[PDB]
Order: sequence, then C-alpha cells, then structure tokens
Amino acid sequence: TVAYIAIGSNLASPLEQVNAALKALGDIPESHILTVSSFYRTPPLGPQDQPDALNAAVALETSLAPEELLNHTQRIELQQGRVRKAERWGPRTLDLDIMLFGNEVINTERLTVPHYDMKNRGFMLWPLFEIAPELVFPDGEMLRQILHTRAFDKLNKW
Ligand SMILES: Nc1ncnc2c1ncn2[C@@H]1O[C@H](COP(=O)(O)CP(=O)(O)OP(=O)(O)O)[C@@H](O)[C@H]1O
Ligand SMILES: [Cl-]
Ligand SMILES: [Mg+2]
Ligand SMILES: [Mg+2]
Repeated sequence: TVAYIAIGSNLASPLEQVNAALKALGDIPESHILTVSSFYRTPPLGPQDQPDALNAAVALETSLAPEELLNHTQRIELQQGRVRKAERWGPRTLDLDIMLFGNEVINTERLTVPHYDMKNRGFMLWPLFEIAPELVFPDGEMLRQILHTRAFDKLNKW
C-alpha cells in the first residue's frame, strides 16, 4: 500500500524537525519512503502570533495495517518533540497526519481516512499534488481537478 502522510512543524527550527521526522519515518518497519514533496512555507492563518509552518507530504510504501502505521506516526511525534499540552493550541514541533491510506476509507474512533479536512487545506493538497499528480480520492474526485478550480494558492517554497 502507499500511504500519504502530511508533515507540519512550526517550532524548534521547522526544517530540522521535518528532516528529523523523515529519518524517523524511514525507520518504520515493513515500510520505506518512496518520495517526499518540496517543503512549503505557510504563514499563520489567523491572528495568533506563531511561527510560519513548514508543510510537506510523504509517500510511504507499507505492508502495515492502517492502525499499525498510525501507531508508528504517533510514536515518532511522541519521541521527537518536547511534547507539551500547550502544543495543542500554540506552536508545535511535529504533526504527522495520515492523509490517505491507499484508496481506503476508514471511519473509526482512532482513525479517520481520508483526513477529515484535507480537501480544505492547500498546505496538504499542493504538496500531495507534487508527489502524486494523478491521484484520485476514494470518493472518485481527481486531485488535479480540485486544484484546477484555483481555490488554493500554490504555496511558496520554504
Ligand atoms: N488521519 C489521521 N491521521 C492522524 N491522526 C488521526 C487521523 N484520524 C484521526 N486521528 C486522531 O487524531 C488524534 C489527535 O491528533 P492531533 O495531531 O492532536 C490532531 P491535529 O493534527 O492537531 O489536527 P488536524 O487533524 O485538524 O490536522 C490522534 O491521536 C488520532 O487518534
Ligand atoms: Cl474521498
Ligand atoms: Mg494536523
Ligand atoms: Mg495530527
């Protein structure tokens, strides 16, 4: 299966956090990285004074079950960051979100795939399009056709 994972960081030098996360992602069992998008800069969306975020997407080949992949991405977040309660509302060292798990639809307490809001997030869609321009969502919509609406500015590189 190919899983598409969103990576975001806006704390403790985001490029360091993202490159460190890539190394950890490459160490997930029964899996390996196929490709990684360019790195995109996303200004804060709103009034809060937070650092710019670095956003990217990774295509990971894996024979793990979706829940097993999530185990590993959560583990990486917990191990790499100086994890804080306050990261839920402020700057955050690392966020690894499973955007897509192959063509599968998962609706469970722990795990919802496709990511519930990704179709509203240019900082997810644009890096995904860079690595998977031919992608079609489980609901049959083409990624290219979503972006061709021009509803999402193509983000600047990091
Ligand atoms: N597709 C998915 N990828 C990652 N976590 C997911 C997920 N679907 C559900 N979750 C759940 O989301 C929980 C909270 O994760 P958080 O990273 O704190 C949310 P977030 O990424 O800050 O918000 P967002 O999902 O709006 O981007 C996880 O513990 C996990 O159980
Ligand atoms: Cl879908
Ligand atoms: Mg997130
Ligand atoms: Mg998350």
